[PDB]
Amino acid sequence: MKTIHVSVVTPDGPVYEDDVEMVSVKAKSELGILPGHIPLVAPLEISAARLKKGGKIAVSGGFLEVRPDKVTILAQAAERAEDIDVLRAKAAKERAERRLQSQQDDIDFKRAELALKRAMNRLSVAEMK
Amino acid sequence: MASLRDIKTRINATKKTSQITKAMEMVSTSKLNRAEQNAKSFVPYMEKIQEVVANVA
Amino acid sequence: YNHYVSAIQQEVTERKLLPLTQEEILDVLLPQYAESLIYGA
Repeated sequence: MKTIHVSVVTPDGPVYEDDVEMVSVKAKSELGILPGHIPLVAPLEISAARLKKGGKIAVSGGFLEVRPDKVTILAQAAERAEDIDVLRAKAAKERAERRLQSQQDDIDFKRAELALKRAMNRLSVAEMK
Repeated sequence: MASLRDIKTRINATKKTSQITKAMEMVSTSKLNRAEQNAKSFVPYMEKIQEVVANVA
Repeated sequence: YNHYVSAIQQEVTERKLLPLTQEEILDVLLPQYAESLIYGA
């Protein structure tokens, strides 16, 4: 059982990385990647990558870096997710507005731009002095 | 010339201003050393793009 | 935008992008190479 290190990185950082026996991803058109596969670059699909170690990753967009000793899965969005894809959307959901809910970001600065203009209200200098 | 209790109003005003200021400096210093965290976390993806974008002859 | 060198010292830049740096899938790298740059920016 020779192994091929497999990595999955996103714009938010590594997701899944460990040595397995094979990676099977669905390229646009299946492709089994086995240790010793030649250098090949191919665009993924919105599908899941099955990493088979004992036996049995959700990816949205991105390529495949196939190196004889390693497999890199670039993904715009990837979440260890079930068979179903209509989850990575679920995560793309519960994260969406829960990032908009970050008004606090805005609102503290308001309260700050507030204080800064209330200590300046007393015209912290009246004709100097 | 001028006041006294009008000179206190200015001090304290300035003080509470420095407070609010230095607050945010530290606060925005806390948001530099989280820029790496999402800067790092993007280091790999970039590497493994130009490595792909090696460019066919 | 503005770049970053060592804590607070910085400078404004124009790095450019949308020019000069299956098989032949550019339809997938063109996009994922802009999404990538606009982000890093």
